[PDB]
Amino acid sequence: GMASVLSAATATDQGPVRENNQDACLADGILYAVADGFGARGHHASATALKTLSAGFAAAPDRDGLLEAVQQANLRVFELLGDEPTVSGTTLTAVAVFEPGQGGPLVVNIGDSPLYRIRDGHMEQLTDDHSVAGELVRMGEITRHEARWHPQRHLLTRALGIGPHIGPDVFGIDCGPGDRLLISSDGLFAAADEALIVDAATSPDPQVAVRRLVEVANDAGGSDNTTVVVIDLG
Ligand SMILES: [Mg+2]
Ligand SMILES: [Mg+2]
Ligand SMILES: [Mg+2]
Ligand SMILES: [Mg+2]
Ligand SMILES: [Mg+2]
Ligand SMILES: [Mn+2]
Repeated sequence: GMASVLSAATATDQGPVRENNQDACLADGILYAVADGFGARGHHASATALKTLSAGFAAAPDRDGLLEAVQQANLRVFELLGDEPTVSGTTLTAVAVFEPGQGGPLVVNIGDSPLYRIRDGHMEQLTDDHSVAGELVRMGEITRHEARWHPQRHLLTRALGIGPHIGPDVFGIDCGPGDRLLISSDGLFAAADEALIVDAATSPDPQVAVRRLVEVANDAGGSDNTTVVVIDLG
């Protein structure tokens, strides 16, 4: 029979507008993550977060170890960037594809880099966004689609590396053999037609999928960095 992860792929794209690629991604064993940095030192924030995350998970690869690794990533970024004259930080969305004996697949997320499940041709967002617009979705006041065009969607309500304390969301991922998971920065949904995003995201070869996802975002104007991690489950 089949492994729980069949294959995975990643892509990151600065796009034609931004002066830096302040996104970062990670694909290492059963650990997958995206971090979208912001601010003058946002690239430092996201890269440092993932380096720390990776090391902490490797030292303790279970649910509690993952959550401690996220705390350590927060602390390390805040120690390095907290004395700057303006605020820089990062989002973080991490997936660990644990076996059932370790509680099954888990997502830990802070900010607005979503996790999606792709099943039977449908793409749905599993995480809530910690942004002004995302909170209105969490309040049942606007839809995810409306949140996409909300004029305050760019304003985060939770972020890593901006203070000594963080409260990420933590939850199991309802998924199984045949599903595809996608972690993305918000650049993917900045502008493009949702149908074309789903077309790209359902490409059979995950290496093709990640390339096509970046291209869809770019073709639509590439106003932000776009980073995607695709994981095919067995
Ligand atoms: Mg960014
Ligand atoms: Mg639909
Ligand atoms: Mg956003
Ligand atoms: Mg953003
Ligand atoms: Mg955006
Ligand atoms: Mn972004």
